[PDB]
Amino acid sequence: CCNCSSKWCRDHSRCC
Repeated sequence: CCNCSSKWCRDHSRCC
């Protein structure tokens, strides 16, 4: 789950 606008997913995403 790579999200740039979403902060929630961002926490579990390195891409963003």
